[PDB]
Amino acid sequence: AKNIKKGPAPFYPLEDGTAGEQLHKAMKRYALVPGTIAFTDAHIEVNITYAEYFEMSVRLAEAMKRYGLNTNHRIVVCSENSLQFFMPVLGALFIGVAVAPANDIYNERELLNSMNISQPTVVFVSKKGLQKILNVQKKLPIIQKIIIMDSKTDYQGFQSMYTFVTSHLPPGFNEYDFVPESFDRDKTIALIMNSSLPKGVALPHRTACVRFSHARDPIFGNQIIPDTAILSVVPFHHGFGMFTTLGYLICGFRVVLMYRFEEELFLRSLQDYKIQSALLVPTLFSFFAKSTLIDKYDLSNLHEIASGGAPLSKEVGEAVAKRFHLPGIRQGYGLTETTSAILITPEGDDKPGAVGKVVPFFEAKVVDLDTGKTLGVNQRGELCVRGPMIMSGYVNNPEATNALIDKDGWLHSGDIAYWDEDEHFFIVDRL
Ligand SMILES: Nc1ncnc2c1ncn2[C@@H]1O[C@H](COP(=O)(O)OC(=O)[C@H]2CSC(c3nc4ccc(N5CCCCCC5)cc4s3)=N2)[C@@H](O)[C@H]1O
Repeated sequence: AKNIKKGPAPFYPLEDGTAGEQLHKAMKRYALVPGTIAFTDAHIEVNITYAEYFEMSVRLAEAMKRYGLNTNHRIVVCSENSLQFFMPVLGALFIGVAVAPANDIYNERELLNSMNISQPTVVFVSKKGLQKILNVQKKLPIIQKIIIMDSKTDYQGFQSMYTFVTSHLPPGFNEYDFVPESFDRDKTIALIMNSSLPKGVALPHRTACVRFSHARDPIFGNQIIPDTAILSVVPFHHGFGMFTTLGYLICGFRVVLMYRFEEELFLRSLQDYKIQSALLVPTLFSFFAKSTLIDKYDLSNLHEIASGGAPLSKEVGEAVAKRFHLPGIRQGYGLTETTSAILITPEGDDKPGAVGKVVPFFEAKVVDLDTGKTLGVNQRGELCVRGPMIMSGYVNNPEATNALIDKDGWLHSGDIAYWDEDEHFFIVDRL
């Protein structure tokens, strides 16, 4: 067991209750401080506060409950990153309805394939995705109700979130008396995510509650510090964006988003919103390695730049760190089947080329590619991980599940890795 790498102790113990209960508890607390910003849209410059966000999510929860949705139902949220995206997401977590994020700009075909797995009864969609959802509905009439996200009034005959809510709230509904549903966090699916044809990945509420431990951890996440703002350019419909944003909400952070990358807008949003931490996909890292405009901006509040979800070379990492006058790069590794990152750069413990260390509650090992036997330091082999954020299985695909997770609960990542003397993990790119 000398060669099984173990995750440290979480700074805070893992709270009880569902992921909806934990999100509801914390967002209510932030709702009660007027003017606490939850999301800022850098394109349209509008802020929405925790009070606005909490109340509309609670209203959506109760409206979905009075409509008839329960743990036997799934919704789809199909929308690019927006101020509205997490309203139906939170509302459905509050009542144990599973949420299937759909890749907003997917062509009709991949939308159909994602949604054929997830079998949603109600679809929330932004205006520019409506016609595709309509076409998917022709082939999957289990879709019985379509709700427009970025409207206040009805749009093209369909209810908005706001008119849908007032259609089903009881008289005298009180947003601050509402109690989120209580249920078995291990068996109630919180999210159905699309795999890297893609499979549906069922994630129980428990895996998000573990993520929330990491999110608030001073070592493996962000210190809950007032007036902390994040600038994230990560799609909400994949696991990297989904569970960093849910964690930032748990921490009461200001989540500044852009859904169309622009060099000047991004750098000016870093400066004007006094971003402390910036969240990029690795191909935008490759971009800012080439940028020669960073020195024009006041990035003194910038404490970290973070990457995940795809290979990042050590050289690109160091090049970006230099461009932004930072000691290094914060990084994380995970799979959709893993909920979120299970290898994370601890704060200030950064090492170039490394993806980080095993997170609290998890264990990781490297196994020989021919045998399966546990290798020691620096030996290269397959990365295997085990912990409470592993998915419960692929949706209606038990064989693909078992190919990936053996009877003892190790997940075979299909990646080549090694850990070093200080226990940092490196992912070896096959080519
Ligand atoms: N870091 C890294 N290097 C190289 N290859 C990597 C990689 N991460 C993933 N991969 C490759 O991607 C596939 C799996 O693809 P996927 O689409 O199934 O999913 C993901 O990559 C996705 C699931 S969640 C996730 C990450 N989640 C988080 C969460 C938090 C963080 N941070 C930021 C870092 C610093 C603060 C701590 C929190 C990061 C990430 S990433 N990615 C896999 O096979 C591998 O090949």
